[PDB]
Amino acid sequence: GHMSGEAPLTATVDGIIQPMLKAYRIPGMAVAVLKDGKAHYFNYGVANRESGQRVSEQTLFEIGSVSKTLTATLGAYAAVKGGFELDDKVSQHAPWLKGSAFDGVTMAELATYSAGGLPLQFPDEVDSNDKMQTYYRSWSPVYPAGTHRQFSNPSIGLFGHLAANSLGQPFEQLMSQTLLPKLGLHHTYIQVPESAMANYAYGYSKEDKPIRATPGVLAAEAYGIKTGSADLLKFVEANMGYQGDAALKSAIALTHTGFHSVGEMTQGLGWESYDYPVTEQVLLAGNSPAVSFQANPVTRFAVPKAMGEQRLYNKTGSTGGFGAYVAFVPARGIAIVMLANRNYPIEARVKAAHAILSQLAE
Ligand SMILES: *C(=O)[C@](NC(=O)Cc1cccs1)(OC)[C@@H]1N=C(C(=O)O)C(=C)CS1
Ligand code: NA
Ligand SMILES: [Zn+2]
Ligand SMILES: [Zn+2]
Ligand SMILES: [Zn+2]
Ligand SMILES: [Zn+2]
Ligand SMILES: [Zn+2]
Ligand SMILES: [Zn+2]
Repeated sequence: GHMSGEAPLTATVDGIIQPMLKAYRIPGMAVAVLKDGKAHYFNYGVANRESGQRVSEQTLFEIGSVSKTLTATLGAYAAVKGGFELDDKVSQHAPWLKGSAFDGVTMAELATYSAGGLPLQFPDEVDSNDKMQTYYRSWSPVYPAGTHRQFSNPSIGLFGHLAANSLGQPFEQLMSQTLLPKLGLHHTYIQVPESAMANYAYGYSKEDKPIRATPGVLAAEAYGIKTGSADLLKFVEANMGYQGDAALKSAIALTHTGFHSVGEMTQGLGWESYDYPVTEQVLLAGNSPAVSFQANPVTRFAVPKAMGEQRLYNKTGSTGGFGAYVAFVPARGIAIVMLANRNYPIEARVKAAHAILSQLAE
């Protein structure tokens, strides 16, 4: 429909989301959108299947790799505050990495998954800090630095860890005591406090059992965040146009810089972006396993470039029991957050988000 208003918007969102929840047996979903910069909220189903607690915009969901947009923002903030420069070698900020392959990898390459084939996940027995250091010290590059994109927890994890260390504070502390309060995200956590536990959904695994994320090496950096639709939309709004702390503004802007592309997707700090308008087929391809999660040679940029407001920025994320998607278009005043307590197919996330974004654009 080519008309706007509360009536067509609700017809579209309910019409897109309700069938999808049935098709994938999603217990609960929180959805929030921006249109002309104004927010609308839709909640469906249950946070906890046993208790029947209903999802609201306060329900906490694991957002998986969407956490990496906050990790990247924290890393950008530390760069703006002078802790490191993006072209710095990684071992300039980790004395224990001098004389390793990380003498030849930049902080930017580590943040953008282009260090040379760091894997999706740490090997299973890299499960302590000591083992982690040995792991990176001994790592042998699969590809030359800057040439290939391979999405990787170890890569963005180390970026966030070292960025925090450059300011002399642990990552979780910097996130919880500085980044989140300055962003005004008061119900967003890496470690959910006992007072907020009643709002934390359970995830429902592929075997249909309750599950939540567990501690792990660089888990905070790679997949640490639990949040609701209202807080996550607030973070989106800070990305649509932020006025305030100059340092935080600069940091957010730095997450909108493009470093290289794979096909029609441009990799920034945290956020991945597209042209806007963008077709459903392109958005699906950019988020498909072949592109998003396997090794690809990149189209290198001569210099990193501010991608600007006429872009669709996005990120997918998942954990064992949860499936999240966020997309926004700063110039157009439109965005979508979709948080669910099932890890359901990214293709379904993208098709639903595209359809809703097309109505928001009217
Ligand atoms: C981000 O969603 C992703 N996963 C996480 O951050 C959380 C985890 C899920 C399993 C172990 S940690 O970043 C690595 C996705 N994780 C996987 C994966 O299952 O290895 C993907 C293939 C998509 S990226
Ligand atoms: Na850390
Ligand atoms: Zn139209
Ligand atoms: Zn409304
Ligand atoms: Zn072990
Ligand atoms: Zn360290
Ligand atoms: Zn607070
Ligand atoms: Zn921007």
